[PDB]
Amino acid sequence: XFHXLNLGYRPGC
Amino acid sequence: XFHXLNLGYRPGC
Amino acid sequence: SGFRKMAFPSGKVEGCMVQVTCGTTTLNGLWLDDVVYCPRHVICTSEDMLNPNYEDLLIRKSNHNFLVQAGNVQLRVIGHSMQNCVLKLKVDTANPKTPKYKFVRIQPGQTFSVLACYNGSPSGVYQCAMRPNFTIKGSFLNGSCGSVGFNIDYDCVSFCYMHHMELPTGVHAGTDLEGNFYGPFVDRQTAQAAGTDTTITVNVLAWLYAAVINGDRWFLNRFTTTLNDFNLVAMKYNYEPLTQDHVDILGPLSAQTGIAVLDMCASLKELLQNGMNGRTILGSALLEDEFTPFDVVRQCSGVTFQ
Amino acid sequence: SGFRKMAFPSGKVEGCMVQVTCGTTTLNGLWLDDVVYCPRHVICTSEDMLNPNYEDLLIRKSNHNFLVQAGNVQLRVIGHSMQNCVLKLKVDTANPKTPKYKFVRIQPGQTFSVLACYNGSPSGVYQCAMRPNFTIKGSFLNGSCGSVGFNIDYDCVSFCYMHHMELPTGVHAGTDLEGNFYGPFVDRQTAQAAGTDTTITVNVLAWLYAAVINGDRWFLNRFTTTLNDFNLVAMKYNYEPLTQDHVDILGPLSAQTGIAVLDMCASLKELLQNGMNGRTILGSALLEDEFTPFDVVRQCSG
Repeated sequence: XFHXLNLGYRPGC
Repeated sequence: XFHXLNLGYRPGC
Repeated sequence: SGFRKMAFPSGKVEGCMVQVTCGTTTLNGLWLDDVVYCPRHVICTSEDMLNPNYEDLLIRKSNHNFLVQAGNVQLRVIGHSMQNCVLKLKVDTANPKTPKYKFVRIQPGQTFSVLACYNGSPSGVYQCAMRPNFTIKGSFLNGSCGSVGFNIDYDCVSFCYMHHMELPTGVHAGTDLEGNFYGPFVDRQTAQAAGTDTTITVNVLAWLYAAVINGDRWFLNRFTTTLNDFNLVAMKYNYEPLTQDHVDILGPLSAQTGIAVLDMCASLKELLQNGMNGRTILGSALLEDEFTPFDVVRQCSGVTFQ
Repeated sequence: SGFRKMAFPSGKVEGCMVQVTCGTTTLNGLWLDDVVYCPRHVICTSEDMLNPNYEDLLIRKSNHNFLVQAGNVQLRVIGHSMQNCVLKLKVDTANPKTPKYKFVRIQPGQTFSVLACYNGSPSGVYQCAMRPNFTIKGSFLNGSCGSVGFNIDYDCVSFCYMHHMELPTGVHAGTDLEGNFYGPFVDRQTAQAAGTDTTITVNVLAWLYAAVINGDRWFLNRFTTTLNDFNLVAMKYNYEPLTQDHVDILGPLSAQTGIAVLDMCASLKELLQNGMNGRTILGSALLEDEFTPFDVVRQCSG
């Protein structure tokens, strides 16, 4: 997901 | 040899 | 001698990196003249990302909602607009370190340097390629959004990539500096995945020329294949078809080494069919495809920048 | 995610690069404050290189024999001295782009960025390691002398390498910024060769931790080893001994991954004995030894 802290990026999707 | 163009550097020595 | 994955000197780009904050979201921006460029999702909360109407969301923002920091100095935002998936923030001060620059949308197979940044601060530099499936095999942590990819010719920086996202396989997707994504990706929180990738044949051939230039010739064989015969074998190993245009592009390296492009194709064919048999090429046990013919010539000839 | 051979941003160093000419010899120099640093063989002709007495050769030079160019501006040399194998040229202008810096002599196994230059102009940046045999696997053409290697911590540039020469095998040798060679090499035209090299064990372990951090576990196993037993196997594959200091250094990566250092050693041991069997680790078909534990922590964390 997005590489901007609280926008929900999760390694592996 | 030396990486300075008149000083006789030859690839492979 | 020696042949290394090599990046462009990053100084010209370092002087352009800033931090952009909107509400609770912070990422990197690129400050050129009196404009700061950054991924438009800076204006979003997690809720917004499910189905963002960016036009609607941006209209709800004022200039003062954007905090832009260069070093330890706050730049005054005096305008804002959106261009595709990038936000442009007009600031009241032109960046005095602005290099000569252009924005260019690259083709798959082209390489570029990435200056990875966090909180507007440059962290590292590495060399990447735009993969045939329009992703890049980068190295990016959360916070890296707005880091850019670039090439340099003499004194001119060609910006070609702004980082936006990571895909489930750990590869990366982003836009050109005018905010158009490479590939089919979108800046919305919805299921997305990298397509099947292929190997960049012309680049492998270029790297084999690099190997010869550096004295590594064990893989050479002079049973000159045809383009058609080669592409038959390429298809089988998930290599991109080689065109006459690629052959032309390999011209200079061919002339420098005196090895016909179709002879190098014969060598690659054999390598694909038999493997490397415990041997290495330029210290690598795998065929490398992230050097372009241009990269090879630049590194082997000592081209410099102003 | 992702894992790349990664260099420090080179801007702080680019602002220090100059061209130094004496007679017919031109190479790169490093301009910090009011001093320019460069390989002392700048003062030599090919005749001189056979058996140079640099003290004797330098005494025959004046300040005005040295032409220093920054961009397209000539800096006035107002003093000169030799320190080991580096020449120091005092110039009448302090470099306004001088970063915070120090000079440090590194140990084998430590990595650094190289800014390759020609005629005082940056060509490219890449990452390398000081090999156990005190060479580096660089990329340098004739003219690259005086290019430097460095690390950056916050805003401080630690310069650790100045480039002097290439050996028959195509690897590279040079000095620290105080002109002391890494390894037994000398700045004289005489037969020299790289010694047999070894693999930097602590770094391979670090890179295996990088692999785990990035989600790959295929090479792990249920076994442990002792340091002694591990080093017995290491010796056999031409790996450097792993010390308790190395084990301590790997502490943070161990804690982060929950894999005991000696457990990762058991995995490496198995990898050495059985090979990778056509599998890859972080896109590599060989065990990589040019990432330090610090490099891994810097790139994988933050």
